[PDB]
Amino acid sequence: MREIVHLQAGQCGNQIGAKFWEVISDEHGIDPTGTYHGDSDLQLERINVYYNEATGGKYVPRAVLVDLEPGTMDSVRSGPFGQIFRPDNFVFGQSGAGNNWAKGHYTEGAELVDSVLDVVRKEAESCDCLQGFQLTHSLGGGTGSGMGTLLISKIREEYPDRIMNTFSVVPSPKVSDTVVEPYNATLSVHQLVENTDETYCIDNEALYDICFRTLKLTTPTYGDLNHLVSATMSGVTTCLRFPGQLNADLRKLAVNMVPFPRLHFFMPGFAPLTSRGSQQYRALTVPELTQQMFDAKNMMAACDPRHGRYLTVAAVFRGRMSMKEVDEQMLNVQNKNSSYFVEWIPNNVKTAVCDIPPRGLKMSATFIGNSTAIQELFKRISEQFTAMFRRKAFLHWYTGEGMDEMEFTEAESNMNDLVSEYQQYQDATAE
Amino acid sequence: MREIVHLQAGQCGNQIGAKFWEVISDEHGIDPTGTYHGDSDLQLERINVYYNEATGGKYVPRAVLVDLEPGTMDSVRSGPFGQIFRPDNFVFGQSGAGNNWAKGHYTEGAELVDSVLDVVRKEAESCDCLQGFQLTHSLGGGTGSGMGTLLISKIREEYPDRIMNTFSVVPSPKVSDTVVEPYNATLSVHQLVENTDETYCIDNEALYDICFRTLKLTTPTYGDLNHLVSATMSGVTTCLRFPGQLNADLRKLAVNMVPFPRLHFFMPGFAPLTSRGSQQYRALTVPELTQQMFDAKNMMAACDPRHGRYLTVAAVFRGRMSMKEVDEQMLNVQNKNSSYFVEWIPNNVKTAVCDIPPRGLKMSATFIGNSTAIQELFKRISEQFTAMFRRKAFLHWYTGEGMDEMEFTEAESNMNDLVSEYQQYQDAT
Amino acid sequence: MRECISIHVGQAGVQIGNACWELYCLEHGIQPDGQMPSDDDSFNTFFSETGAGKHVPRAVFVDLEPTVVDEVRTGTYRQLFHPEQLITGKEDAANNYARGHYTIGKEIVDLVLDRIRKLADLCTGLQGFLIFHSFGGGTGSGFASLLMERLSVDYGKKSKLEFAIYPAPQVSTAVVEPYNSILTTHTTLEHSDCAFMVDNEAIYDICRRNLDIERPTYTNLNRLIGQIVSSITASLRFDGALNVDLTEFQTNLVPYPRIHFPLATYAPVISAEKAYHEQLSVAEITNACFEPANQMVKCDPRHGKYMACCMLYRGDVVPKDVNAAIATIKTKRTIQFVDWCPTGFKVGINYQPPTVVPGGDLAKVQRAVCMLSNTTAIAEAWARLDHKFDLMYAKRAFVHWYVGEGMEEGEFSEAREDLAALEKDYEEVGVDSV
Amino acid sequence: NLYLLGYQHYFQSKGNYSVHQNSHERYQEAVRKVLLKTFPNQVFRVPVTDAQNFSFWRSNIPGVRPEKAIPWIKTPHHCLIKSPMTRFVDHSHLNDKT
Amino acid sequence: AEKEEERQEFEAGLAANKACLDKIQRILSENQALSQNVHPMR
Ligand SMILES: Nc1nc2c(ncn2[C@@H]2O[C@H](COP(=O)(O)OP(=O)(O)OP(=O)(O)O)[C@@H](O)[C@H]2O)c(=O)[nH]1
Ligand SMILES: Nc1nc2c(ncn2[C@@H]2O[C@H](COP(=O)(O)OP(=O)(O)O)[C@@H](O)[C@H]2O)c(=O)[nH]1
Ligand SMILES: Nc1nc2c(ncn2[C@@H]2O[C@H](COP(=O)(O)OP(=O)(O)O)[C@@H](O)[C@H]2O)c(=O)[nH]1
Ligand SMILES: [Mg+2]
Repeated sequence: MREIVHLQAGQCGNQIGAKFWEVISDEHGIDPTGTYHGDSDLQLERINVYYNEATGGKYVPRAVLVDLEPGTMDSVRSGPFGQIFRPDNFVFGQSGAGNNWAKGHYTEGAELVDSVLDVVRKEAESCDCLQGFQLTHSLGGGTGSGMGTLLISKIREEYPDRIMNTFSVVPSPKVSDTVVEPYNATLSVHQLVENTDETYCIDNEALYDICFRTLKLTTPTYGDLNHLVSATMSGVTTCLRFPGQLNADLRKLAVNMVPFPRLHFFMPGFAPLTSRGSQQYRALTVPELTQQMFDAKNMMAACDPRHGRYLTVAAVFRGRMSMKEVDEQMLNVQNKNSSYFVEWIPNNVKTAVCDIPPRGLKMSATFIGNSTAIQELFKRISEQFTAMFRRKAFLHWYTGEGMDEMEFTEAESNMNDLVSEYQQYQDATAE
Repeated sequence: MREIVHLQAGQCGNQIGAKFWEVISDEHGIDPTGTYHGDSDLQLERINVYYNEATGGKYVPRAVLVDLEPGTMDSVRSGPFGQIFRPDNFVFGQSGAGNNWAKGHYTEGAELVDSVLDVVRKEAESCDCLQGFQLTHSLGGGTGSGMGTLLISKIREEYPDRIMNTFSVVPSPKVSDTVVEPYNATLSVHQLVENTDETYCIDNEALYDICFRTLKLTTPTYGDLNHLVSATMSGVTTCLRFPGQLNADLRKLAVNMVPFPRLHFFMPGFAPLTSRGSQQYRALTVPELTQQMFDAKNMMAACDPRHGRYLTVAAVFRGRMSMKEVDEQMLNVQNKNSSYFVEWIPNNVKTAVCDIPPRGLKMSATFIGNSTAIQELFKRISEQFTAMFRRKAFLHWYTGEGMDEMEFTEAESNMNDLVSEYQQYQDAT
Repeated sequence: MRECISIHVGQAGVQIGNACWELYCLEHGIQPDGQMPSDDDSFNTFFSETGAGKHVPRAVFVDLEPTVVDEVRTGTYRQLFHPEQLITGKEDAANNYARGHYTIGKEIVDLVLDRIRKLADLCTGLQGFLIFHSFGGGTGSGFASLLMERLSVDYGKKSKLEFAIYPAPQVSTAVVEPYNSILTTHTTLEHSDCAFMVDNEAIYDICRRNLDIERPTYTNLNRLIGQIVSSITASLRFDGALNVDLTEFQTNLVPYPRIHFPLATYAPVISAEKAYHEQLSVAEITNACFEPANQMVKCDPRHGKYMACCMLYRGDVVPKDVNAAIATIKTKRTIQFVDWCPTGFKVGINYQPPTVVPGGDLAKVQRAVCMLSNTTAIAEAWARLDHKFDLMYAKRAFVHWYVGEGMEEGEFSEAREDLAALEKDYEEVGVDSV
Repeated sequence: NLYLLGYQHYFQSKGNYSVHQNSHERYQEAVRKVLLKTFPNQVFRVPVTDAQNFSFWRSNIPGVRPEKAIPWIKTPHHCLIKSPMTRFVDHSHLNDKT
Repeated sequence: AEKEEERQEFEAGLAANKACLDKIQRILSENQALSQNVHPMR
């Protein structure tokens, strides 16, 4: 009908989706063992989007978890919803990559790309009309940044028409855990521009900023961080699973978010995050969602969008709201701020409404926006990648994998050409 | 509709607002939890002016409590009406200014202004039709005297048309607890004259005299001082929040109060100030209220109007009353004290009526007045500021902050220019 | 006997048709199961008797996204609607006219054609095709265009009324809407007999100002559109002094074959507390039908000149008051008419007052009027759309999508020039030979 | 601790399961097949979805009139009566094209 | 009726918060650091 195969790459990817799948099963009333105890007929009306049918009233994951290290996956199949997955979709090798992008992309990845291609083909042919796939991974590791790129490039050839999302975790300069980070990141975004329909730039340091200030959590783990990206990407396909006053899907946003094929990077954000001192002194309303969202402190990317221009803005609202108050706010932000919006695109805003409120909440909103501030990330990464590469530091690890040197040069060049043309769209006269 | 955002800066500002926010909560029947417990319908019809709606029948103040030292906010949060304020409206730094105007205005204030600007823009946008802002602070401190001038300067550029009232606290020459008080005072009034719609000069020495002789309190603390000022500040906007026979609001007085933009300093008075022995010998009448107003002893400013000329006079009366005396009481006081009123403006008195009386009382009144004797305090400050500045004493503190020294001269020149033309309006034919 | 077939397309089409059919069942008294066991004709133009005495609507709900239709199939009127009539796809166009016209529509064109063929066989003398859609959505634009193109050659003569959501000038539910709106105007130009463009922003203003609903949803708009179409069809469904069918208000509304864009206006639309203190009369409602505030489309007729105006009075109306009100309107320099139409009012009269649906907002009223004005002040809307579409297409934004779906890029300029020529025709009409 | 706000399950806060045994394919076949015993009003006390609040007011019971349920829908019904000759020609042209 | 329903929803939210606070108290009273395995010589 309209099905999604959830591709999973790396320790980042496995932990992100495990929290994500914990959320969705609660959204559809599924126990840790797999059945449906709920009383919502509309929870089962569209459960085949993410799950597959099994005997005995059981519903199974349509996920393929991938890693290069055995240690991560028992952590998945021992957790809150460990047993809901099936052992065959669990695919993983014996030797890690050591944060080396080349190893997972060329040397060790090639032995495992076959088996993951096998299982995803069966999840593809299991569904009648597959809408498109979906991957969560990190640009800072060896498998998600590495193998994850090799997976996408193959299934683009196999399934060209199908949409392809990616919630790629981009590294932060303020907080980085990897010396060899810039080499992997520069060699992966070159794969992302060519073969991806849709990308969301999630940055961990931003999640550390949002928890310290708005949430005032004393000791945040990565589990709180995983819950943020799960609620965001629950808010992207919420209109797909449930009916609404004005419906949409991923493809409805996809055509409406891409003026030109080189630009598919966006800045997700969540509306209703308040601390526990803020719950008592609040009155939930459509304006208060727009006030919390448009605050650039709230964004989960790593750049301030006042330094650029909004190309296109999406707002997927969830709950029961009056639409006059919905559209009047979207017009109101365009009129007041007369400098942050592109002029050659009037009515920059796409808005969708899903009637079913979010889990555990009465009102919410989700946002996908294309700005010029995304180029602030790359040029800062290019500031570090060139500093690595001018002295050929850490190069023998990648050179010994069998690649040449011009692949680095074309990577930055294509990366430099992207931000160069991206800068032009900021400074462009409409008339 | 017609909303006000209560700005709040300094220890004097924090304590005066907490007393103020309690007073109007008592007026509008709001419990320390924050729900509604009052009886009359009119007690909840215009609550949106000062309170913002929150879920479950909850009301929250539209305040921005700011202070450079975190110690004061704990006292605000530990007060009887402490928990009602939202924590996100509390904006505070880690280091104070140390009674230095320069540190508050330039070096330390620049880090904190944008947070306050964020909350101010957040609260101003929430109201659909904002009447104007309102700030209480002290000129003898470091933050309210300091960055408190900085936040005024910005919002005039951002919001030009909105009204800006300042119940500012001016230092006393007789009673002073601050050595560098004239330095912050001289560098703050120059900020007021450029950017302020109206000012109410508050002098803590005058209230100390009032509690000594009028109320005859043995041990007056700052709360009683705060109680008097809060009563005045409530009486300004009582006609806005409640219907009356002859209504008014902030712009009604301000348009009618000041003839030129350079003169926006007023002299505020409250009528029903009687000791407990005075209650048993009294008859609550409008002429008694008028008699208690025009006496300079009742006045809470630091000047005697008998030495100058009353430019314009406002009287806002509160409660059920028959207004035949009101027109004649102002007419009688106009004819009798003719020399104390300027001749180029007849009918100097502006009057308004608010129907709903204050809680715990039957009749009340408030007086706003622009008089020529307000120059007595500025020239007094000129005596002390120039005395310190000739020898360049205590200057390296301000000098180390990166400012020049021409700012002191231009600030001194501006207030000399202010009092000079203010002196000219006294002797006008 | 007289019959109308509903061809609702898109999410807008399905919701609007649900509103219409709820209202239709309410006036005709058909139970939700499909019975009228009160124990004639009237319903015959909309419903159709079955073998075991059940009444079947003559509507083909079509959509390219399933959930919109599945809600209807699980709603209250599941038994009321014949399940084959509701036609669904597995993917939508996703706001893309090219997908709705070239890649996706052609799969279901044959099926919807067979279904409407069955319905037209069931009818014996068919009056009209009421076709409802939106200019924004990819399905309700492209597939609607293709069904117009095939329907025109299948039934060459039959009248095809078109109710269409026109994109609002300020608010918008899409960014790629102007391209579809421009590319659909070609089909609504050469394959429509009358158009009834409806604007959500103007309906929002009307409902907020009059009905005191500070926070409406799509249903509040849908009730008003249902009332409009019911007012149109009341002369055909209920007894009246001056009945008016589809052909007559088709003929006396269209000056030239390129000008088939009149504007609807409904009066009175006031809340029940607003009605408790109002005397309501023919003069009052007919003067409210001329106010620019009550115009259902964001355009100002005082900037233009009417060429035609069709009145549909309903209720306890008296033609004495109708003609007195018409004389009062004519004796006014406030209303301009072109020099070549000295007479421009088309009266139709029906006895039965409009019914009222609980959960609605309109009050029960003894009299009402509908206005269908063909005026030339509507050119400025296409002018704004021209400016927006040109400053869209100058930098070739979003074009790669439609190109990948498979429509040649020259058609964009073709449609732009076509609607420019339509605007110039409107200007030539507005020119007076004085 | 992002959501220790009260959980407040929506549909749980506010039949066909017995028909289709909580099976998705059986429910799809059912909703294609009608065969649903219960209705939105018949289960849920407050209308959840848009067309549910659209069609919340009604009764499924065949022997009901909203007319007798609440009296303001009572409206004089000036309905045309299709004459006997009119019916003759109508049915005649329906079954026999001549 | 609408405002009555919203008020009762607010009360339900309060009750849920009270229940979660009480179970917070109970799991505060509980005490363990076993992690499903004590050290093998303990
Ligand atoms: N007035 C009104 N307009 C509606 C309603 N529902 C949808 N629309 C309009 O429909 C437009 C979007 O198209 P949809 O009807 O949602 O979907 P579609 O026409 O099938 O096109 P696709 O989504 O691409 O399949 C929006 O711009 C709305 O203005 C409605 O109930 N009332
Ligand atoms: N926000 C967040 N980041 C994570 C989490 N787990 C891992 N990461 C990030 O992932 C990076 C390590 O990824 P890695 O395991 O080497 O990826 P792999 O090589 O594809 O398996 C670190 O920089 C972390 O910042 C998580 O639960 N939340
Ligand atoms: N009348 C009155 N004056 C006060 C109160 N609190 C402080 N002050 C005065 O304010 C002065 C100190 O101001 P300060 O706290 O340094 O201002 P800040 O630097 O902005 O915080 C003292 O001289 C006090 O006389 C109060 O509650 N009432
Ligand atoms: Mg659609």
